Amino acid sequence: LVEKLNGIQQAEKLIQGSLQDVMIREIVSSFKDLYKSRPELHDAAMQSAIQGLSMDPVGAHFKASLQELAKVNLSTATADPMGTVVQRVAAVFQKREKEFLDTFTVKATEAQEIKTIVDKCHKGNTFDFHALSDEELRRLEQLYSTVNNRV
Amino acid sequence: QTLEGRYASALFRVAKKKNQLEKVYGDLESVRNALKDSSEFRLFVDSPAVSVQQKLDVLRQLVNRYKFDPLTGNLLTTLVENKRLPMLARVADAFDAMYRKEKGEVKCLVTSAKPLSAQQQKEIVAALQNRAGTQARLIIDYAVSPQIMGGLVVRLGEQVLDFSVATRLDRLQSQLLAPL
Amino acid sequence: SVKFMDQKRSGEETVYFKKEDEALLRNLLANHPEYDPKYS
Amino acid sequence: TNHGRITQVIGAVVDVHFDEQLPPILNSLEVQGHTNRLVLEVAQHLGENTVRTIAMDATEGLVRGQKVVDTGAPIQVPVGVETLGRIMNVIGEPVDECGPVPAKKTYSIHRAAPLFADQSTEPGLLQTGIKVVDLLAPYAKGGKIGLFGGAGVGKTVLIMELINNVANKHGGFSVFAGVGERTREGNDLYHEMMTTGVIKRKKLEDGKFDFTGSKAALVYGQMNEPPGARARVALTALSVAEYFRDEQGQDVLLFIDNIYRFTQAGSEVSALLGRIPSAVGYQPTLATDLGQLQERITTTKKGSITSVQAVYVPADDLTDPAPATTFAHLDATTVLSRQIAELGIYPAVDPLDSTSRMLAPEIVGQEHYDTARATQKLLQDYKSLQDIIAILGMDELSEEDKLVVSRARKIQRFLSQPFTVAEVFTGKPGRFVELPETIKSAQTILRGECDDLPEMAFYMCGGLEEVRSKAVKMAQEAA
Amino acid sequence: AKISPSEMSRLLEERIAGWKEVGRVVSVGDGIARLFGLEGVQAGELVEFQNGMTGMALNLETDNVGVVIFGDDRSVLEGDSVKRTGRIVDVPIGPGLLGRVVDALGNPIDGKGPIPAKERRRVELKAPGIIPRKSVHEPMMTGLKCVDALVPVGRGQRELIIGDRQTGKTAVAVDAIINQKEINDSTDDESKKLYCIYVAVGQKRSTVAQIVKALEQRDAMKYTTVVAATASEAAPLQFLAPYSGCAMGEWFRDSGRHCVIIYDDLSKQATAYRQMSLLLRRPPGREAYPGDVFYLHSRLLERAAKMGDKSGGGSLTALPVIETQAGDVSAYIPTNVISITDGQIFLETELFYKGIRPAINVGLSVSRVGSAAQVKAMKQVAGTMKLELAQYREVAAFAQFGSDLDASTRQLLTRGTALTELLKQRQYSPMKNSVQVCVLYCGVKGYLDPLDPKEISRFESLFIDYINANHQDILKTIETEKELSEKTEAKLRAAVDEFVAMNEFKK
Ligand SMILES: Nc1ncnc2c1ncn2[C@@H]1O[C@H](COP(=O)(O)OP(=O)(O)OP(=O)(O)O)[C@@H](O)[C@H]1O
Ligand SMILES: Nc1ncnc2c1ncn2[C@@H]1O[C@H](COP(=O)(O)OP(=O)(O)O)[C@@H](O)[C@H]1O
Repeated sequence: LVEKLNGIQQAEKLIQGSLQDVMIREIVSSFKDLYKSRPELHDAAMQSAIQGLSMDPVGAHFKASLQELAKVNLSTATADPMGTVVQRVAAVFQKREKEFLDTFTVKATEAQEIKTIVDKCHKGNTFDFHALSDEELRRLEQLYSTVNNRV
Repeated sequence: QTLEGRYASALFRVAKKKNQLEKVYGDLESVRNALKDSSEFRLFVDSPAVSVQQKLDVLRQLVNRYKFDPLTGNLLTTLVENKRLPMLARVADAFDAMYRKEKGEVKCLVTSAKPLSAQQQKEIVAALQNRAGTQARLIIDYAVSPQIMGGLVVRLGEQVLDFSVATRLDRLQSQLLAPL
Repeated sequence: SVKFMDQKRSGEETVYFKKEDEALLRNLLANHPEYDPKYS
Repeated sequence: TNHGRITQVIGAVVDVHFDEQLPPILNSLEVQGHTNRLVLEVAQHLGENTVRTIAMDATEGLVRGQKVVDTGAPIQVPVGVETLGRIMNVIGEPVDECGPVPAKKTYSIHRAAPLFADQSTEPGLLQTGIKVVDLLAPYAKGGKIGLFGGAGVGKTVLIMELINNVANKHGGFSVFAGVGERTREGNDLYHEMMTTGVIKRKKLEDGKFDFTGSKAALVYGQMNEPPGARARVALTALSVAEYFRDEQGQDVLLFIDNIYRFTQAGSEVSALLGRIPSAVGYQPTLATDLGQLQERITTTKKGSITSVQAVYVPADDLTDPAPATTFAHLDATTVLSRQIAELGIYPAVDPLDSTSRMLAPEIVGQEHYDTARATQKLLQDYKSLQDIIAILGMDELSEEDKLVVSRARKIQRFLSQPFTVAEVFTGKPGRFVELPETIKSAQTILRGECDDLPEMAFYMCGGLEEVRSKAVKMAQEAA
Repeated sequence: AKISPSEMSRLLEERIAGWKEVGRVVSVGDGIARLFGLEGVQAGELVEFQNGMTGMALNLETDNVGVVIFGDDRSVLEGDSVKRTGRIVDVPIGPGLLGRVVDALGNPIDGKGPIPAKERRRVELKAPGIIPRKSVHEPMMTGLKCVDALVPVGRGQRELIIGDRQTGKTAVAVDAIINQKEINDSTDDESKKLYCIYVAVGQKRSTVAQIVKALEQRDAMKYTTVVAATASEAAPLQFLAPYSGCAMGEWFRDSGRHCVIIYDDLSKQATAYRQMSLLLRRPPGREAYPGDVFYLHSRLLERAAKMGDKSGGGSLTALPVIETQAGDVSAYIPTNVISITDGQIFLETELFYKGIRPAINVGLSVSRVGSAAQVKAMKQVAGTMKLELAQYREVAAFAQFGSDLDASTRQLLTRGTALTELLKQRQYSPMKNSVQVCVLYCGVKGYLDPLDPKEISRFESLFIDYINANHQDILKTIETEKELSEKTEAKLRAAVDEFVAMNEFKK
């Protein structure tokens, strides 16, 4: 159990690391696009420097994107190159979380397979014994040795 | 520090004390211009075939035939006595820098492309209220890495204020890649 | 040649005087019984 | 106080600029604005109100333009009976973690030697309890002593035995100076002196200490310290001893460990100070820098300093300039050898390289002089047969030569003896052999009244009684 | 921990708010720069250029400043701006280094992850003084036999390993490292575990990779770290690597734990110092070295120490390594390091090719600490062993000329040959202390004199297997009591008798 918890902690850490990494990369790319697109940001930055010689649009856009991201609920989002930084980052979020849960949890397809094809076909009220079965009982045993050795 | 630094400090000192500043300044400027225009005075200075007596004689004839102070003549006699006449140019440069630094600085500065008279006025007045130095003669330049935001260096070395777009952006990024 | 001669000399002397010390230890207590603790 | 500004920094060398009132050479400067205390000693004047100085502590963390304060005098060390029982640095600071030195006086480590008119005293005999020493190289009470040897021969062990057998009985004081030796060794010496009463530390309820008694002073410039410190720590200890000599009129002992490091720590900075190198890599100012020390180390008509210096000899080469220049400065000499230490003959003293100004018939009688010279003749005769034995063999030697070889081997094995501080290597107990006992036993062995005995009896023994006992024992186990 | 959206973004938003010296390169060449400016530099501090490269300021001259670069000089262009960070050169410390491979500055090169360490430490530091120390009383089990018996090593010692090229220096150190995995697996007491540091100066990356492979193949990396300053790596990194290793080891020394550090090719450090001073125009000494080589090695080796019970009780042992040329130990660097160490372990090619491997010469090799760094059970045997080997070394040279000798001398020769054939060992085959004790008991009490010399190499292994299989309890008793009572003496003798009964050899 201790090794399991060390592994899951490390996975969570690397998840959040990669998350903030991409959140910064994408905010930066978005600003590099918006600056070169819009005429206004140029004179805004000029005025910002002038008043600084005695907020700039870079910090302004950064703070704006962060505030707009902080209340997104990234589970509800769309595909990877979907434009808006939230749609760019939630794809990574969800994909990494799936690659996490598939490695520290059992999959519902693996469950369903045996639950509907193997186990209950034996017997009902108690699921008594197992001689009434094919050779794939051995495969079920292998599934055991996967499941308990991932959980 | 250096040899030319020594002679330049001595000259700036004595010319501030006794004779005048502007006289010796103009004298050094005239000598430097004659050195860079004549193209034979330089060889006369560098060549070793010229005897010390011919050197001093030609130097005194330049003294008399041109608007010339006694301090500069003593400088030239010293440089000849110590075999330092080729350092006349360097000495002159050292003398030149101090006076213009005493009076007013020249500063470098960069943009993307041609700005406007309006923001030029704003830039100069903002840098003037920042300096509180009443004389400022600046430069304009164009380097587009700092995207358009006006970057510069008010020339005193220990103040390079990096008001730029890309620099603040990258610094911010490298800051916010911090852990947690 | 140097360590050779030195070690050969040391070994030869050691063996020779080991033999001689054995002989002297044999013939000591007879000729000097005042040390022999048998008589004390 | 003057004020100066650091101008550049190169290793242990610091060039400083003053606006006015340059300090003389050898004066001390304190750096201001540093983490710990940092002291500089002037060494040169370069001109333009610039000086060049040597740092006592590391220059790491120094800045150009950093400020410097002249003290108006060289490095002044505190002095008195308050330094006793206590450990001190090159700059007088204590490093024993017991409090500050409440000394009522200080001396400059740089002084001038006593002149020729201040003569020495009689060559007093010093009894160490060591046989080869007391016999062939008698130690003087008021003169310099040298222990020359390489690495792994028993120098500091011999010094510890001498301290046990001399300093405790001594009524005067004593000083130890560690010049670039090991810190484990310093700790061991401090612990053994606290054990054996040479130091008497008594902690108090109010957190203070009391070093009453404690007839010893310690000084350390060890390996971890830089040059300038390794160089000046000997001057520091020598001033601490000059205090007791001149004013209190006391008799003093002065042990020094690896004085060679002094010279090394000169050569480490000379080329940075702009000097051209001399021969193999030492400095030009070797003999004068050493003589200004040694001439301050001398007996006068107010007191006496018996000194004992251990001299590292790199690669067992006694032709090196540092030992070559140091042999002339010593009254007594004692050279340790590896060819002898390999035979387990401890102390590994070479009696054909050991000398002494004292070994003369008028000082030690003819019973001693002739005995010593007969022993040396016997050993040289034995050395002049090594090749004949290695080539031909013992079969060729006559019975005269066999008798010579037997007696010389017995003397060789007999001069060995076990020390009290070598219990943790040998396990055997220590011995103190008086000089008349040594002379009696040597006269007996040379006269031939012990040829009947074997050779393994004369090993780690302090007399003839033990030899006869061991021979009896070996004969019993022989039968 | 914390959650990203509601917490971290708010934090960074609160973090971003903020607003409101330098020099220029003047000369460049051979991995060294000369700057004009930066009048407020600490001598020895880190410096940053305008291309990511780093440097260290050493020569604070009046006009210019002398910086040494941690990399190639193609990036510097005689005019580039330069900035000082104010930090003196320092490195991370902790257990995050264990299992990792790093350069001279703590930057990892394994290729797997960053360095998880939060506390840093200055590279060049003041060694600990006379008072916060104590005597050496604990042994450092090397795994070898001749070392553990005749040249013992304690915890707090500084023992030199000096020899020629290709003699078994790295192999000695690797066996010292490998012997510790049992001692560490069979405990969770950090005061008793021994961690390890291997500084490699001048080595090639192929060799360092081979060493890392040999350690991973034996699980001997979870308690070691490595500091590789190879030949392509610049001179300042080669110059800094051993100080970085001592910095990483002072964490153990100060935190109540123990440690061992192996400087490999300690002469490449002096080569690099010569190179630096000669490219900084500093004047040389003898053999073109400077005079500060003694203060180069003293700083480093005086950091090894055994601390007292008030400072935790830790330790830092040192095992420097030196390659001589033609066996010349009359040189400068060997002389300095022999003169500043508590022992010596000489290694020879004549003994390496005669069949003695490890080729340790036990005459020249010494250990000033000695028996105090030795177990009593090992004292009892090793005193007799040293005496017998001294006699054999004295006599064998004369014996080899075909003379005819008595039995009291033939016994000396036989026992010396037996012991010389016992002290041989295979590479990466270290042994426990109890097993060394048992084997040397068999060798000293005369259960190998009649046996043939060539058969001892299998006598040893068969006896080892026998006592490991059927007599582990004797070994556990020796490991615990650390002595040989009469009971264990009798049990061991009986076991040896049973073994010789059960087995048969050529004599
Ligand atoms: N006990 C041993 N048994 C068998 N072979 C050994 C033993 N010890 C060393 N060798 C061999 O000695 C050679 C050198 O190995 P090692 O890595 O120790 O080099 P080194 O002694 O450090 O010298 P260098 O690093 O200069 O090459 C190797 O060929 C090794 O196999
Ligand atoms: N009488 C002795 N008994 C036992 N060991 C001794 C004796 N004399 C010397 N040793 C040797 O002295 C050595 C210590 O040398 P030391 O004086 O500490 O430094 P150095 O090598 O500079 O003289 C020990 O390694 C030890 O082997």
